Amino acid sequence: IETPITANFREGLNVLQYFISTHGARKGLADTALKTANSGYLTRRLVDVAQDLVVTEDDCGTHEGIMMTPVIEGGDVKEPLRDRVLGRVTAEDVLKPGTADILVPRNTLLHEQWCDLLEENSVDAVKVRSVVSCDTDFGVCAHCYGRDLARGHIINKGEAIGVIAAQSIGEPGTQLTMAAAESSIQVKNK
Amino acid sequence: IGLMKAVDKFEYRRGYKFSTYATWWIRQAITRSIADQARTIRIPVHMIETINKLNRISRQMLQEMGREPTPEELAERMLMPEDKIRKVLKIAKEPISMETPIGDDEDSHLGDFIEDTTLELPLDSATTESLRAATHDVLAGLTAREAKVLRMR
Amino acid sequence: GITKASLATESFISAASFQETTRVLTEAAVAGKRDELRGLKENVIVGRLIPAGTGYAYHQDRMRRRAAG
Amino acid sequence: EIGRTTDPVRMYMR
Amino acid sequence: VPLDGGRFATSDLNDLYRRVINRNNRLKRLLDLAAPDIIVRNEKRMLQEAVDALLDNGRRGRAITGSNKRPLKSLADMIKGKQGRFRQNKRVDYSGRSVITVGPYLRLHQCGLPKKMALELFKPFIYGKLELRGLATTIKAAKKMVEREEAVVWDILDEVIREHPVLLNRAPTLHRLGIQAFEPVLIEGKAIQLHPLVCAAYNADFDGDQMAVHVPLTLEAQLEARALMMSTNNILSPANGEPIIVPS
Amino acid sequence: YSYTEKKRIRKDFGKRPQVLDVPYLLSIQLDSFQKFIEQDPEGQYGLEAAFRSVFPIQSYSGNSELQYVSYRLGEPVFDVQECQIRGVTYSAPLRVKLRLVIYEREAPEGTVKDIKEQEVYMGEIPLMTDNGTFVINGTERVIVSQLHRSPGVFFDSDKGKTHSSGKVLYNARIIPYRGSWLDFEFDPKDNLFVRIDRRRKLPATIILRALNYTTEQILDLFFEKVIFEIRDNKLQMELVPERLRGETASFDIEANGKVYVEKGRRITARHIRQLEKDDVKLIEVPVEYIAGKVVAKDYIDESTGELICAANMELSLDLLAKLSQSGHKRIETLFTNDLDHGPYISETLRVDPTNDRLSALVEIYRMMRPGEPPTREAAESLFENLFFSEDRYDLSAVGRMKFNRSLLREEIEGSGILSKDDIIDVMKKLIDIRNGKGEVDDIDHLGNRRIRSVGEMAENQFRVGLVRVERAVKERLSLGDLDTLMPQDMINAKPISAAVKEFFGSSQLSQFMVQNNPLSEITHKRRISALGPGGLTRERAGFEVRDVHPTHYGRVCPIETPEGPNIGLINSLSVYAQTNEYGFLETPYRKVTDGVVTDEIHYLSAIEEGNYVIAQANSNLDEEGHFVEDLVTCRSKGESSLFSRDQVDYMDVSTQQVVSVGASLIPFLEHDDANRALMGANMQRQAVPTLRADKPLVGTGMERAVAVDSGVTAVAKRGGVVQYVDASRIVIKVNEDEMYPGEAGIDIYNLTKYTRSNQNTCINQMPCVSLGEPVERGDVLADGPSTDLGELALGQNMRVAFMPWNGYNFEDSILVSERVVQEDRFTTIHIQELACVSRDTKLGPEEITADIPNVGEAALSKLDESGIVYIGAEVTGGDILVGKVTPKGETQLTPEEKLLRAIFGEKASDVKDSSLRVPNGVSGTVIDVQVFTRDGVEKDKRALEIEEMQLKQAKKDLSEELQILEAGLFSRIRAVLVAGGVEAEKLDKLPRDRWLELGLTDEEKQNQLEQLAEQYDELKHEFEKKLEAKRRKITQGDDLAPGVLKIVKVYLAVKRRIQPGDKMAGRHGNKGVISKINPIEDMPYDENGTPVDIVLNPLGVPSRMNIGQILETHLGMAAKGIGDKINAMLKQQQEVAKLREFIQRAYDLGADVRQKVDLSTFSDEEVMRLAENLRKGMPIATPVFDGAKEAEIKELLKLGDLPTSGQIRLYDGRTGEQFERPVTVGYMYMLKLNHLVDDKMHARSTGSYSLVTQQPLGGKAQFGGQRFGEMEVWALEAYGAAYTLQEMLTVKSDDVNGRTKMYKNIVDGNHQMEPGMPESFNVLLKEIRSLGINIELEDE
Ligand SMILES: [Mg+2]
Ligand SMILES: [Zn+2]
Repeated sequence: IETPITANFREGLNVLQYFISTHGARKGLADTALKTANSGYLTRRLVDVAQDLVVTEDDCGTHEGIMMTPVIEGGDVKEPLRDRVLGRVTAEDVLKPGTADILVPRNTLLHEQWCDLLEENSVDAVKVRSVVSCDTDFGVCAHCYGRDLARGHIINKGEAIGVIAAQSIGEPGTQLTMAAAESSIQVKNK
Repeated sequence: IGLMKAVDKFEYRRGYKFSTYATWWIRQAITRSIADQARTIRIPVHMIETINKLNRISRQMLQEMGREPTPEELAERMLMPEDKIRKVLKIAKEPISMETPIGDDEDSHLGDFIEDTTLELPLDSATTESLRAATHDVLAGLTAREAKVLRMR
Repeated sequence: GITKASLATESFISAASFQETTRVLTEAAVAGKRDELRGLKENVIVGRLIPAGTGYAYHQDRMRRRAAG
Repeated sequence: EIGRTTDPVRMYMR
Repeated sequence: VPLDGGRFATSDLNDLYRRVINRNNRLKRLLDLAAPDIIVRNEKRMLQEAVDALLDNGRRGRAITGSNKRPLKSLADMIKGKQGRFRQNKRVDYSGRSVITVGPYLRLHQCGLPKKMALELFKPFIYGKLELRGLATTIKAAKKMVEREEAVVWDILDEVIREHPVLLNRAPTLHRLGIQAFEPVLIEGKAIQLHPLVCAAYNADFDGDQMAVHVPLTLEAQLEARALMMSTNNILSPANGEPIIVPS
Repeated sequence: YSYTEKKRIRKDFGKRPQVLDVPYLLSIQLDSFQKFIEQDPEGQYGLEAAFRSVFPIQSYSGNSELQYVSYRLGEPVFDVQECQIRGVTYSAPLRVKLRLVIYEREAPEGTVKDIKEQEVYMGEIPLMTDNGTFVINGTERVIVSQLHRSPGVFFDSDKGKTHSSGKVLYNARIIPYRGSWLDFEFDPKDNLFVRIDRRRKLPATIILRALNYTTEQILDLFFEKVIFEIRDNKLQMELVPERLRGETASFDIEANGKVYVEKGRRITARHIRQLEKDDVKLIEVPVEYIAGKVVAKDYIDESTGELICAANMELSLDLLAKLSQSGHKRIETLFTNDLDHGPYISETLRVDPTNDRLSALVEIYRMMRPGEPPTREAAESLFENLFFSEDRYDLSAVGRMKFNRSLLREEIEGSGILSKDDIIDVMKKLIDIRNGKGEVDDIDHLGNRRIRSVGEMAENQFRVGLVRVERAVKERLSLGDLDTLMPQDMINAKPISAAVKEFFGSSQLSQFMVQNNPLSEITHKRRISALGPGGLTRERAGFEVRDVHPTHYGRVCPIETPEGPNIGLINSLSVYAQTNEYGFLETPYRKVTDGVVTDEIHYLSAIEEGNYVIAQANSNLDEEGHFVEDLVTCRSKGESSLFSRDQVDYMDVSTQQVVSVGASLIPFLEHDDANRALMGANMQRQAVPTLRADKPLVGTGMERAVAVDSGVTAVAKRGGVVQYVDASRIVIKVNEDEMYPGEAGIDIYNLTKYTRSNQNTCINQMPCVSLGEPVERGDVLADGPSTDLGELALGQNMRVAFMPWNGYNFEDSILVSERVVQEDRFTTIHIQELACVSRDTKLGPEEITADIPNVGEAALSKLDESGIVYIGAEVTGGDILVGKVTPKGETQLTPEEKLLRAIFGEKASDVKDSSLRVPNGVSGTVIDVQVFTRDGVEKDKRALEIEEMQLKQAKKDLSEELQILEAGLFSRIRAVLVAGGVEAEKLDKLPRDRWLELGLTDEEKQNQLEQLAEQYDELKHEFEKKLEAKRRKITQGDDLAPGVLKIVKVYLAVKRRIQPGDKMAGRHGNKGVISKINPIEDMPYDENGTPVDIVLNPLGVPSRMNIGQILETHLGMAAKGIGDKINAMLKQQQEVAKLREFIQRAYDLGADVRQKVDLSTFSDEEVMRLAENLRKGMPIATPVFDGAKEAEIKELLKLGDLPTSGQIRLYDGRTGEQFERPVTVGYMYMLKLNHLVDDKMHARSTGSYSLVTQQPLGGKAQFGGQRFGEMEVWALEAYGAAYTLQEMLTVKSDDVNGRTKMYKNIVDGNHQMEPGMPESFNVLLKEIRSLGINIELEDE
């Protein structure tokens, strides 16, 4: 609207300022009443395709992983490289940028120290083992999945990672419902 | 199946057209079929003549009397023994379907609220299991030959 | 998708449970399937130990018992 | 002439 | 089943089975009476619509119920989703529910539980003590000692609840932290108290939200409610390593 | 100045005067049922217009008429309260006169013979109570209104999604009140299409060809002609100048001498101007240009006689040469310019296969009733029965208005059914929407949604029932014989009375009354539901009709709806709204003259209000109606703006005209977020009426209109003088001038002591006056549930403080002092009911004998020897209330126990015990017992003792009414009869009974003598007959269900206190569950020891933006600051000169306010009584948007010696040190919603089990277990927990013999289970095998 409600909630709002504000409290409630019925069907399907998946082996053996490069948002970073690769195995042991400087060994958990050790050094990407590439039949090995839990250990053999993964993606959404110049390429760096 | 019998027994020499004779054997059937396969808990055919008489006569007393009919005035108007009109009233009601959605039209039906009585309380079964303790122990505290006949009796 | 990939599973109970049911019993009955109960949602229906968690241990002994002593 | 009719009462009279 | 008062409450299948056995019973007759092929050929066409109103009613003229105006409910409309299965996708005994409140004097691993409730969930356990300690001769004589609320049971009920973890769980259980065990402590009132730190896991404001409580019966089921599910094991949410017991 | 005013005058802020008074709040209901049952000798809506919509029923070619004369509503048999006790509806029989005239079979149509059938009785119709609430089965129900689309023509587009390439497809629609639909529309290729209710699509010309229109006339109505002539040179075409609008010409532009344009150039505005100046009518045209047209009409070969060209056939050059010689010159084409004149009807002329009328109906038939083969007289029959048959199509009285109004036609009256002139106009106006010169109509606009009250829904259901009787009277008047039957053998009372009785008894609308307040009932009658029969659905309707259009301003409340699945589909009506004559909602507006604001008030509809320019209620006027501002704020076309002082047309009435009746009582509503002020209007219809409420310390002045407009108060009906107060009766001695002419006497109001509402709360009234009060017309005599002296007190108001106290109010929860439990201010009363019926089994009948098998005498202590409990005996859980035993044989007892009997000889009883015992967890006296017996079974001793006690009361007041009403009959004539003969001291020696022989002079004194006497004899006959009729319905039996022998209903009056778990809440949507009840001394005490009584949390105000509470907590403190400043002055008994000095300074006290409260009041006996009601606190008031500005508050605190900032320093309660940084302390009016704790907490260890599947449920005083639903099993597979999961769905719920072991293992201390397979899976194999499918289990 062209004219904004120009008085706060310490002075009154006359009738025409209140009928204007009364709308947004309707679109507010007609969505939270609907975002529950809608996100209650998105997590009911995720936990019925990912139902039968279970850590069913102690280690697979495959040498094929992925590369975890930090996301780059133009002049800003969306996520640091460390907080993306914490708690994971390492397919090919990265070294210092100088050759033959193998600091992190062959595949090992990247816990709170091996990250910062790779924080002291200057590596720009790591090749970690992902669960989309494990070679096991009917399940995934333990090392391929990784580290995370409510606990801190590696993921125990037998744990049902299928259903605790479809709920972590469905429990949000209930609250996640939904200067523009662009002239000069101006970066903070040199 | 009615009209198939009318033309079976049709006789034309009496001159009466087929319609004014086939109309009897036809309406004969559909009023005999309705009394045979219209109810879940079937009531006999000789009784539906009595139920239908109670509405043909409880409707005629509804206009004259104006107010409504009583359980005894039918006994006066008709000729029943004042109690058969009280047994003919406890019959004609049909069975409520066990999926009729109860009030508020929630996600609930009538079939979710009718408990069952064939079962027994597991404290009623936990006693009879316990009772065999005493009658096997108390009755074991008898003599031998005098307890066997007590158990065989 | 997640809606068409949960239909084409090997079982016919983990599909008939949540998806369209009239079409998953028809197609399974014609072919004569044999659901081997190697899952969770097909294994809580029958009412026994789900094969992941505290119940996964005892399933180590059940597959180690058939095809042998 | 069979205009996708289903119920028999349509098919009886016809 | 006969309702109370004379009416019966039939299932909606005895309305459909009577409609096949009746039509099939007539078609047995027309082949003995030898009707023309305009009728018997109309019979099979009428039977076959009644067998297919039994299997999956609705893919036809929708043979609505008699004596009422809603459609009947055939066999294939019984497995068909109510949003989920007919079997287990199970209402449950040993349960309850009440209005939660605050109670900020509790430790992290215990929740209140009213005397009037705990005396009703743990009934079969209490019957064990009153017949083990010899206080009741037989079980029928123990059922009348718990109904009087004699002053002895209030001290036997406290030993039944020594280390018996119960399971509090709120209604729209989104994630695995929505179910957590607790070691009860008997209070007086009718509100299930609850440690304030955990109320951000259930997402529970204290303005009328209720919470069921269950009871793990067997001996392996009150260790799984103490090793795996206890409330002091879950201080890291599974979606990410960030804590879940932040003072709110 | 009313005598209720001078008992307590509420101080009133607010500046704008009030011009319109709040109307009678129940006109929505009480008025639109008066239209229904009332003699209307004309054709308006009403019952009389329902018969004329059917009668007279002309016979089926027999011509023996049946015609309607008049009806008449008899009186009910029972009155209201007898209809609520006895348990049967409150109706009124209906009588109709019908004349049956039998014409002559062959002779002239003369008055042959007839019989005036003496009022064939055709059903009962329920009657509305005094307040607007029906009584269906001893339960007052309420019929909400409905908000549905009005019948008319609604053009609409549905842009965007269609075809994924734009292509707005503007369609029409025609919705009648009764009959099929009709739905034109476009397609993605600009071809009109017609549709029915929803059948397959048809080319839209296929209906025009059915109306007997040929391809020529179809193209004559739609297009314009372009005449062509051939005057032996180059085919000169006529031309008007305007015909060249926006054209791209491409010929040799010649006209009237001058070549204006050139080939490949567009036409100018001055190009046209060269045409009128030149008078350009005929031009030269090329010979190839005519190959891009279509023939106007048919040109046949006049030379030969073979059709050369038919309409809608574009031109071929040979056809020109075929035409250049054919002997024709009056050629014609179609004016079709693609910019504004599209040939939309042309193309559908080609896709239409049918080209003659009879072969179009055969196409309409073939798609309206598929399968069957067509005919001739059938297809003609169906089409003229669909729309133009007055019985099966009735647009409306209103539908014609919205129809003519939408086509810009003249009048508003018209035939109810369509015509050929209407289907054409809609197609044109639909086409004009496509070409640009029209606008569509959004469905949400409140000028397209009418309101159906009760009187318009019952009749519409009645007339549907009336037709059903017409179906049988014909076949009995045509198939049956007409020899001697009367007009009482064909009419049926069961079908007609069933068509309506099912309406009030079951519907989406005819719902129970939410009756736990004087405000939750009065806001349930003004609901405007959009659901119901013939309306929306909670899952179909999207966000489009859940939002708030800018037309709701003044008609429907924006800030009061539910919050569940139907937010925005309930829409409680507004405060000043009133429906139109047709049904559309309207609102008052002060007519604004040239300069001055008048007061003649107009009600504007929803489509009229969008024209004028309307000011706002808050615009100052200089005591003459002139704005003091040259510019004002207005809203003109649905938008806000500024305008000139002399440019507005209307100004709104007042400031509280936008809001509902619910949200009009929140004080400081303007300071609240619309979110949390929406939870305010839903926590005042749930507040329970406490023991004896007091008042709102900070009201909003719109309370007296909610406790008088509802029926809870016993408002005085004629002014006078109270003569006998009592806890259950008031006797108002009427005044003189308000007294009837002859035989008037006095009035009397009965009260209604402790009775049971619909939620089991109590509703009892109390007197508030004493002996000698001058009552007046409209005064108040009896408070009700939550009213006080007329005001509407919903709850108590208690000293509240905002501070976090030790974590005992962590979340929204609340703390509570123990001084709020001792004083018993939140203790409410509840009144249950228990019923014990003794059916008539087939094994013998049950008994209500007071002997019960093997029951200890401790249980049979309360109930007397007759079997029923006493009256007043305080019972508790598990006690006995009605001894009842049922006959039981067929023992066959077990073998082991069969030894147990022989050992002790315990006689097995013939009868099983099934008495009624009080439900667990309840305790309260038994305040009332009633007994119903089937007429034909003897009354026991207790059944008579009950009956006689009301037999002595029924005749007591019915006769004692004379003994008190005789008191005034003589005393009125004694004050009159003293003349006309001197008899004043002889008037008592002359017997007051024996005055029929003598009398007085011929005046009203004597006119009253035989006046009183003839009804004196008739009050010997009429009162005595009122005794027999009263003493008749007492003794007789009852009308029970079939089989039932005798019922027994028992009441309990339990009195529940407050406790942890309850749910208190203020007015501003700040809920909270009481967390603890402290002692008296832990609560923070201020400087003078007065502890606070609640401790709210201050972390609720920053996020939830309700700053109402923090302002009501201060103005609630200034008001109670005057309370302790007067209570001290009145306690030293200073003088009535000091009070009138203070109380007068406490009333001016503002800034340009409109009170004028004081100084006309009595000398000392009224001020000391006004000041004696203000000692608890002077009730401030605050209108909704004319609030109390902050400076006006602070100036009231400074008069009370309180600190201006509103924050004191509280000392801790336990330690004794002082909280640094002072705390707030005020007086917040606190409700107490009825989500009590001891109705929420269930628990179950073992109980009933369902029937088909063996899981648990609650029908045996042990409700089901919880719902371990599908969402909660994924939270037990997330953990590895798989032993908890197995027993939670095998042993604890569903297995049959795996759980009877798990109950015997538990009692022995062996916690171990044997699962087995659930019984809810074995039913899933029997339910699959019962199809063709075969299902089994392998073996290994
Ligand atoms: Mg909550
Ligand atoms: Zn692997």
